[PDB]
Amino acid sequence: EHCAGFGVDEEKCGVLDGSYNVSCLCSTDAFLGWSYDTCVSNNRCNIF
Amino acid sequence: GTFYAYYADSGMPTTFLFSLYLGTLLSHYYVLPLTCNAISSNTDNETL
Ligand SMILES: *[C@@H]1O[C@H](CO)[C@@H](O[C@@H]2O[C@H](CO)[C@@H](O[C@@H]3O[C@H](CO[C@H]4O[C@H](CO)[C@@H](O)[C@H](O)[C@@H]4O)[C@@H](O)[C@H](O[C@H]4O[C@H](CO)[C@@H](O)[C@H](O)[C@@H]4O)[C@@H]3O)[C@H](O)[C@H]2NC(C)=O)[C@H](O)[C@H]1NC(C)=O
Ligand SMILES: *[C@@H]1O[C@H](CO)[C@@H](O)[C@H](O)[C@H]1NC(C)=O
Ligand SMILES: *[C@@H]1O[C@H](CO)[C@@H](O)[C@H](O)[C@H]1NC(C)=O
Repeated sequence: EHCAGFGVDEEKCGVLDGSYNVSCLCSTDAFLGWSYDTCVSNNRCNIF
Repeated sequence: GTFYAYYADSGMPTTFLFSLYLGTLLSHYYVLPLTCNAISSNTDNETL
């Protein structure tokens, strides 16, 4: 199975005075608990 | 992360139909309502 999902900072989902006309969504920086790094060593990408 | 389906149209013990890798946990199922002008006590006495 894959990751169920990144945790969302709920205080970044929606708008402050947002009424029922706007749909619920979160800004890209609201998704937390992830990271990245390069796979490159000696001009080759390492793969498992 | 793999779904498996077995069925039988004859006898009670089922036999393997197919398997399907999904990579995600299934969590809900639902039997869809069927709409019909027939299938009732006032028209044919049949039932789902
Ligand atoms: C993936 O699945 C999602 C749902 O989970 C789909 O998203 C929905 O897509 C539909 C169609 O694009 C959105 O429909 C809404 O229709 C309203 C008008 O409907 C009437 O009028 C049209 C003709 O104009 C008729 O065809 C229709 O039958 C009705 O009679 C619009 O008012 C909605 O507008 C949204 O934006 C405006 C601001 O621009 C707001 O004022 C509205 O309140 C509303 O937010 C909209 O067009 C539906 O809203 C979508 N839902 C979500 C949750 O996004 C994806 O289309 C689907 N994608 C694929 C590829 O399958
Ligand atoms: C949403 O509704 C409020 C109240 O009617 C209104 O002030 C606001 O301008 C609306 N916003 C949009 C995007 O329609
Ligand atoms: C369905 O069965 C009942 C009980 O025998 C009977 O009263 C009714 O008339 C039947 N309806 C039809 C469509 O045969």
